[PDB]
Amino acid sequence: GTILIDLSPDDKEFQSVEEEMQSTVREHRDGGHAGGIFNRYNILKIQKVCNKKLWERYTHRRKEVSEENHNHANERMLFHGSPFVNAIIHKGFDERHAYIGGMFGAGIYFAENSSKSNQYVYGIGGGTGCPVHKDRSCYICHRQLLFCRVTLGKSFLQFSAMMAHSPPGHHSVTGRPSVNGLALAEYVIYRGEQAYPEYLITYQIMRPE
Ligand SMILES: CC(C)Oc1ccc(-c2nc3ccccc3c(=O)[nH]2)cc1
Ligand SMILES: [Zn+2]
Repeated sequence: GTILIDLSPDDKEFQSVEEEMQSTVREHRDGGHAGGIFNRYNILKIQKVCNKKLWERYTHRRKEVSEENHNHANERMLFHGSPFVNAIIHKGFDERHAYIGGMFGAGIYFAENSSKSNQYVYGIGGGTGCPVHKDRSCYICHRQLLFCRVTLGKSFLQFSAMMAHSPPGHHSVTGRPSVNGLALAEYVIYRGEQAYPEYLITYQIMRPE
């Protein structure tokens, strides 16, 4: 029951999502190995993901978390990159979309930095890059990221150089960077119902001039 609605580039909603995508690019400690070498994107399309059942699944869980946390869902908008983007938008997040080997355990991982999520669009470590050219830094092939509504609730703070259950008494984990002063936070949820894939963003990475 998913439909995708194209946003016009003239729409304020398109512009605000594009700005979050572009403004949260950073350099990565791998020199571009996983996600490619780029400072910005060419945004090709932004689509709203509409699914009544998945939205109601999300809001139901959000209310449960809010009620366990002094009426505070602690809702964020965060990026997610995955080879399973097309499954996620149709069936929702679940255990199959977890990063089993993630540093905060087997859960579903999200980033404040769009460029962090870009490292996972072709798999863990960028896999073998794009299917057409086998290039993790492909400037031709179209990539997709999700910009997701995520319920964190009470989040367990992990200081770090950067499914399972949430730590007891918590609804998520926050990976705070403790080495790279430019990195933004990363977050992990352990219930697929705590995220909704609100925007599907189609883009290319751009070769630096
Ligand atoms: C089958 C593999 C690719 O499952 C994964 C799917 C998504 C991710 C993923 N991990 C992240 C870790 C930190 C910050 C962001 C992400 C992310 O966007 N996706 C990891 C594994
Ligand atoms: Zn390619």
